[PDB]
Amino acid sequence: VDSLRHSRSRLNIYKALASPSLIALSSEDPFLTAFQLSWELQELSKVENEFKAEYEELSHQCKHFAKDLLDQTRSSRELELILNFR
Amino acid sequence: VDSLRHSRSRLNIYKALASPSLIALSSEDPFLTAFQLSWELQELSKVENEFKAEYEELSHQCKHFAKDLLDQTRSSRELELILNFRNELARLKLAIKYRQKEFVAQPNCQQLLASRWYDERHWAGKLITCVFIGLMFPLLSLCYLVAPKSRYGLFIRKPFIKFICHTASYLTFLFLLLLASQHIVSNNPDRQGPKPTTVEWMILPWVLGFIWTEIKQMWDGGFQDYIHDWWNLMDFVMNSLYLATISLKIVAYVKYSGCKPRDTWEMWHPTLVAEAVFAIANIFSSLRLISLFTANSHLGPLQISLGRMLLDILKFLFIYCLVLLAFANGLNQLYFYYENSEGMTCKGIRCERQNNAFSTLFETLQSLFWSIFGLISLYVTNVKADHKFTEFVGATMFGTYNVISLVVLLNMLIAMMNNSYQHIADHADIEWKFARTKLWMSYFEEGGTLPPPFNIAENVRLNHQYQEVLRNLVKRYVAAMIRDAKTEEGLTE
Amino acid sequence: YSGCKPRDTWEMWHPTLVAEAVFAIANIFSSLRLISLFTANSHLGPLQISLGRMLLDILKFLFIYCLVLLAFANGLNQLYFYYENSEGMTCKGIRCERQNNAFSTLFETLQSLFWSIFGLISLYVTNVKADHKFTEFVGATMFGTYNVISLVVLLNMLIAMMNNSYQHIADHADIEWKFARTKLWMSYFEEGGTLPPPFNIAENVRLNHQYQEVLRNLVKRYVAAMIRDAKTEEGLTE
Ligand SMILES: CCCCCC(=O)OC[C@H](COP(=O)(O)O)OC(=O)CCCCC
Ligand SMILES: CCCCCC(=O)OC[C@H](COP(=O)(O)O)OC(=O)CCCCC
Ligand SMILES: O=C1CN(c2cn[nH]c(=O)c2Cl)CCN1CC1CCC(F)(F)CC1
Ligand SMILES: O=C1CN(c2cn[nH]c(=O)c2Cl)CCN1CC1CCC(F)(F)CC1
Ligand SMILES: [Ca+2]
Repeated sequence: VDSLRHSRSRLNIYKALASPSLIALSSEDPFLTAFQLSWELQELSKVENEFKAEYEELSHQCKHFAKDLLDQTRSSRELELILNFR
Repeated sequence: VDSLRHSRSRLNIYKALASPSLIALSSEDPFLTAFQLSWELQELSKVENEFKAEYEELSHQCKHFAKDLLDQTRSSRELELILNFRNELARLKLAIKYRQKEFVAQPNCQQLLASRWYDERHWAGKLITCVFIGLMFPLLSLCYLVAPKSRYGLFIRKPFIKFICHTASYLTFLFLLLLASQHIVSNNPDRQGPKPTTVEWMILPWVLGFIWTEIKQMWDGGFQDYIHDWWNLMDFVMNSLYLATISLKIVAYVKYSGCKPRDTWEMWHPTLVAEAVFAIANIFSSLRLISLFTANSHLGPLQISLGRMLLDILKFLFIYCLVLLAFANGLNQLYFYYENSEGMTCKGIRCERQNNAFSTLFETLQSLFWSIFGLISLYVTNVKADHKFTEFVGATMFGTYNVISLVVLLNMLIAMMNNSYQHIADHADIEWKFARTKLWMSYFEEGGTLPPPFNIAENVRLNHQYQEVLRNLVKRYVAAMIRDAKTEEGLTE
Repeated sequence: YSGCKPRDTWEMWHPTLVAEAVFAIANIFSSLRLISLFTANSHLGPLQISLGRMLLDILKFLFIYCLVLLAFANGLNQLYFYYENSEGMTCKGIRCERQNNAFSTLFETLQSLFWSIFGLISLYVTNVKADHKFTEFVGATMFGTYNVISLVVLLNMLIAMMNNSYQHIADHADIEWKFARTKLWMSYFEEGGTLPPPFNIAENVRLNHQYQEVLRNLVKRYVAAMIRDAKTEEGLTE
């Protein structure tokens, strides 16, 4: 009954979820909740084809957040534990 | 009495008028007073050709102001009221008329257009559903034209279906055209102007329908706003050929009729020119498929970008033609004394054994043109006698022409288009969307509603609410950009 | 079938012939898969990938060119098909020592138009036994127009397209090459293949316990070190 409002609300919510601060505060596994959001946004940027640029950019920032979160390690065994966990 | 002062005063006044703040304060309809100023400045930048850059920039800022003023809406019905105010979407048609590009490539407006277009998946489903309609369009069009009721009559009336039907009709046209040249339906060549064949009958309705559609369109336009689109020019020149073919074929029908061999016909026999003209018409008719691909999403932008690089090539073929003329005029002088033609079976370059190429001016032009693609063998520049000096100077000129026109001039064409592609590609989608929107709006009315084969107070209250909408938009804009974005600029001394 | 019959006197579609042809095409594809081996090198990898990326920038183009080719072939067939000569010639077509009868059939016309790109079609094709020296000119005109369009105006635009796209792609070259190489490596780390094709025929509560500590340390370091420390490095404003 309201296309514009619904679309904009969806975009606002998704931009709210994909912010490094909020992820770091309230989340269990940062790495997963980053991957999931990246994939969901990337695929969703196809069914909606007017706000494509925003969704692509959001996926990209999720990618870079995940990388930088990985980077902050200072121990080999730390890294191996992170990469092995299932 | 004072050119400098007058020109500068004009420029100052026009820059004063085209400022978002002043427009927002003292104006009745922001949207109009933006369009009008944009058009006036754009056209005025042509008669005055010293301050061109300023006028172009001013037109651009007017365009962007109009777009941003549109953007500040937060209600679907708000948007529809804005676009409808003046039988439907009149203001958007006005924007299309005023070449206002950025205003139309707005995501909200695009969603509105898409929703009114599809009117209710994946590529396999879309493929099967798409191909399905073509295998049944004729009876569907029949159902509309005989029983315009809500059983099948509305189904065609939906735009997307109308577009599918017209595409299917055009594909049928090309199929019949391509089938025209089959020896199964080409009973015999040796006949002066025989009666039209079966395929020659089935073509005629499509020609008539296309002619009528172009007549309607030119009646609407009248050589104004109609000729500008190069596709319409192509349609005109492409229709004229078919008309001439019909007339001349009738002439041949009534003058000559016999079973005389094809070989022993004199030049300018009407049937021959009829066939040639028909073939050229076939080429132009088939070549108009490219215009169908603006409706795709992967090819559209690319097609437009190829479209833009033609003033970057036509301004070049001219120089090349000039060089070609100079060199042909040269090489004719050296040779024309050696016109051999001593009982040869053929003559010219268009023969198995090339001979006598550099004899006439026309022949020399032909040789020079074909030399580009390396289809001219070298032993042309040779004479029956042994004057082994002119044979060398001729070869020297020929080589110089080849160097100039294939290593020094063409590479510069490449290095020109290459640089222009970055100037253009930056503005690709903003323009592709405008083209696609024009294509769509061509269908939204009850005007054509038929494939060419089967072609033969009231507003005081509106003003009352519209003004409130305008007040809200201008308030939001003034508060949200010209104030809020000012407090984001870098410091200074 | 089994006999000692001469190779020359075999009818078309003899099974051995199509067998040889299919085997040869299979040989081409089999040999062509070496390029995929070079992602494991360091000097060629990135280059191979970058060539890999420019295929949606060419396939979206061969389509347009094919459309133009179809239009022009459909044109040139109309003009000529009345002159199908075939009066006892030893061969026929363009694939012969003396080219003849090129613009007769639709398929033949398509062949001629395709080969014309590389300049392997001699000019005297557009000529007929009779002396109708008007159609012989219009045919040459169409042929020349096709050559101009498809070799001076359309191909250069392919060049100027890929050229611009290379800078869009090359910026992201190693970040992608490394991913491809890593996938190639991970294809081998398991005890799955372990043989060349010729010779082919509580437990986790403690882990969660330590993993959570690692996560806490990482997130603490990140929050302190970037979203705080890098905020105090931005330029001034009004
Ligand atoms: C690149 C020069 C090589 C010299 C070869 C040579 O001596 O032959 C003369 C050539 C032509 O070759 P011939 O006529 O066969 O002698 O003249 C040029 O094309 C000059 C190009 C002029 C370009 C501006
Ligand atoms: C560059 C024009 C030189 C003129 C040469 C000439 O008169 O010959 C006609 C040429 C073809 O040469 P002939 O058929 O041999 O006459 O027509 C074109 O190719 C036009 C290209 C059309 C390009 C859009
Ligand atoms: O463009 C013309 C011009 N016409 C003429 C007129 N005279 N001669 C012609 O060869 C042609 Cl094509 C009528 C047919 N279309 C195609 C339209 C419907 C199908 C499409 F959406 F793909 C592109 C627009
Ligand atoms: O890629 C194929 C697919 N195969 C088939 C299957 N069927 N037909 C074929 O021609 C081929 Cl090559 C099996 C062989 N490899 C090569 C692999 C090992 C060697 C390499 F690391 F270089 C690249 C990967
Ligand atoms: Ca038209």
